Amino acid sequence: MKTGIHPEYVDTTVQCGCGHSFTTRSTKQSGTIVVEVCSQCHPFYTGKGRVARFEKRYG
Amino acid sequence: MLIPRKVKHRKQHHPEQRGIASGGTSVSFGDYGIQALEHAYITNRQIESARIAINRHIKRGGKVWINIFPDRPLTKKPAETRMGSGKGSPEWWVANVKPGRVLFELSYPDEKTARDALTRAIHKLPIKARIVTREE
Amino acid sequence: DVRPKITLACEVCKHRNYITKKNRRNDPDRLEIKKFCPNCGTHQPHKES
Amino acid sequence: SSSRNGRDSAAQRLGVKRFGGQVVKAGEILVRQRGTHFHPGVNVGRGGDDTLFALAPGAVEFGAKRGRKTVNIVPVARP
Amino acid sequence: KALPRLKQRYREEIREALQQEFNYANVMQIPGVVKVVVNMGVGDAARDAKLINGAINDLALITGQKPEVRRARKSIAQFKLREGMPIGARVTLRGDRMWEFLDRLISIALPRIRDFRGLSPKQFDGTGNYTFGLNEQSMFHEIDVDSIDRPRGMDITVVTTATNDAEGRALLRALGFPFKEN
RNA sequence: UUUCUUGCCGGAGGUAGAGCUACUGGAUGGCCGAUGGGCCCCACAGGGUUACUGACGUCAGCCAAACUCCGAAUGCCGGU
RNA sequence: UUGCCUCCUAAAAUGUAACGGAGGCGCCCAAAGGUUCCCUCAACCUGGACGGCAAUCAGGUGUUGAGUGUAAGUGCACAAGGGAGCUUGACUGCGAGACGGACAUGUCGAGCAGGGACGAAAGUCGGGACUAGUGAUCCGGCACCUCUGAGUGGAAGGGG
Ligand SMILES: [Mg+2]
Ligand SMILES: [Mg+2]
Ligand SMILES: [Mg+2]
Ligand SMILES: [Mg+2]
Ligand SMILES: [Mg+2]
Ligand SMILES: [Mg+2]
Ligand SMILES: [Mg+2]
Ligand SMILES: [Mg+2]
Ligand SMILES: [Mg+2]
Ligand SMILES: [Mg+2]
Ligand SMILES: [Mg+2]
Ligand SMILES: [Mg+2]
Ligand SMILES: [Mg+2]
Ligand SMILES: [Mg+2]
Ligand SMILES: [Mg+2]
Ligand SMILES: [Mg+2]
Ligand SMILES: [Mg+2]
Ligand SMILES: [Mg+2]
Ligand SMILES: [Mg+2]
Ligand SMILES: [Mg+2]
Ligand SMILES: [Mg+2]
Ligand SMILES: [Mg+2]
Ligand SMILES: [Mg+2]
Ligand SMILES: [Zn+2]
Ligand SMILES: [Zn+2]
Repeated sequence: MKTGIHPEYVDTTVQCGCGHSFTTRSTKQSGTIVVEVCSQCHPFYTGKGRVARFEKRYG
Repeated sequence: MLIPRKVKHRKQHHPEQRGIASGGTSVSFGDYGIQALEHAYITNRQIESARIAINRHIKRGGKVWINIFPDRPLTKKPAETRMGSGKGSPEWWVANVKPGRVLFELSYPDEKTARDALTRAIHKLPIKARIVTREE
Repeated sequence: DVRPKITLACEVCKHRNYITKKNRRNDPDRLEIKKFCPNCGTHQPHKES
Repeated sequence: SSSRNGRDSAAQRLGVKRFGGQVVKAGEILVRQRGTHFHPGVNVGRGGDDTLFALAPGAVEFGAKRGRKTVNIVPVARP
Repeated sequence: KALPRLKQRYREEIREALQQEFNYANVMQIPGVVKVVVNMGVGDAARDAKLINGAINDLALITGQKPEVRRARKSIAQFKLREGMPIGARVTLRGDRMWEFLDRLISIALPRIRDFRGLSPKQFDGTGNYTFGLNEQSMFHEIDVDSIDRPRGMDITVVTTATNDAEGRALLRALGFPFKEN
């Protein structure tokens, strides 16, 4: 790893609105990333006709 | 007329009329063929003449192969020109034909009509030729 | 013209020791290289005259 | 009319100058060539124009090394 | 004395899952991930050379290491491209920071894709490496959306010691990649 | 006697010839089928068909002063 | 059309004519030179945001069909092809021995010394993969040198 050329890589904490936390590395110098959605509360990750319309009108 | 689409060298030394044909000496497509017995430059105009003679005789119901393609150019100088001033422009396209070479092949159901058709073609060619079969 | 003949002279003793060519558009600046100078008997800086 | 040709360069007299078994002095030119049709072998140098020349006296020996044709000098026994 | 989160999960759980699933004869045959390459093909740079610097800064923030600028190897008139023009930026991630990028990607970046309906499971190159493209760079929290001049997409390839697409798909699946079902 | 002649030994070669699924070009007939083209479903999309056209590939028969995977006889250089 | 370079004609050493068949040159490069170290194309198959036959990315097949500043030929994958670090040998004094050949020209060269470049070292380097990019002699210009200086010291002029 060449000394000066890279952006600094810092220990970061990621926190989510669903409360899920996990520690990782990141380029964010603040060392904290707040995020609205994650793998754990994305609906995709979790799994979350004309005749019928006719009968809603007239039955 | 048969002409090559392109040639790398448009002005060529004359083909050498020496030696017996080492390749294309047997009938490979039809059942009858014309085998050359003499050296000649066969031109594309002679090939056309001969092929049409075969077609006219059989009328229909046969297939004619031409085993020889006239890709060798022969030049000609303009008329009434003195010697020198560069080589002439290409004028004729010829095949270098050697004795033993099979020039034309024919498939036809009737042997009598087939042989007659090939004879009609031979009279169009500058050389002496005989009819040959696939058999030994 | 485009590649004129230039003479390299020794910076120390100013003897015109070498002649060579360069593209004056590719190298507008006076060419400066180290060459053996016979008078000085050592490699010296030489500069286009 | 006129031809656009009529041009040629001098013949460069290339080729093998010393054949197999010929005794040569050091420095003697062995082959004149354009590329490495022949490669330098033992006690044979290659000139900047790809001339092959002897680095030591001896007999010229042609041989193949890894397919490359090579010219070699073998030392001749002293009388 | 340390290990990236996803790497620990691989060594402790995913290896055993793959051995039970595919029944490899030798442990050296267990597929792992070799490297992740992130490529940005700024073809527009063949005229507007300022664009290269944006792609470089974005990749540096996204991956944590300086991109390498890739020169065009071949002139092509239709693209107005001259040989030697800087036309691409690439980053090769390996080891610990390849496991961290992957963990951030699977956990944070992919769920931030707009209208994300999962990735297609058919983007394997027959030898079980996976490639997929992104159209924008906003789904990375390391980039300030306040500061982007223009949407800059990229191609992300995960290369694997898997010998076939089925094994490579199983590995990425166990790695948490969100694949569609077809 | 270093010249020449004959026998033998050591050498380089690309002609004659030949060969080309060994290259660069030319080129005959099959087979196979990208590619356009017509037409039917009809939406311009995904497809099913046609006396068209034929890449690429493949089977067999070939051609070249400036083609060569090959390759003499002679000639030439040296030794004896 | 006239000089130079490459191929064929040219008959397997060399050489070989024609108003025979084809092209190129009267440069270019301060790196495209020197050295040390590393690397292997083109084409094709498969996958991938713009992106298509073809831009950049990834995997596979691929021994040479790519690339060698620039004609052609002989070469070069062992690379002479691609990349990178340092550098000026694109040297001064020389040169055993050869090629070529009417002559004048032209060409190759190990090795020795000086003072250097790169390299741990062995070593390589007297321009460029090689063969064109050029013009005799006379007359004259410029710089330098422990030469000469028309009675002598200078100087002019003349030498090297
Ligand atoms: Mg033959
Ligand atoms: Mg420069
Ligand atoms: Mg010549
Ligand atoms: Mg050289
Ligand atoms: Mg031989
Ligand atoms: Mg012949
Ligand atoms: Mg031949
Ligand atoms: Mg000869
Ligand atoms: Mg001869
Ligand atoms: Mg004569
Ligand atoms: Mg090189
Ligand atoms: Mg010079
Ligand atoms: Mg001499
Ligand atoms: Mg010369
Ligand atoms: Mg020295
Ligand atoms: Mg030397
Ligand atoms: Mg040179
Ligand atoms: Mg070079
Ligand atoms: Mg005079
Ligand atoms: Mg006086
Ligand atoms: Mg006086
Ligand atoms: Mg004076
Ligand atoms: Mg003088
Ligand atoms: Zn969450
Ligand atoms: Zn000096």
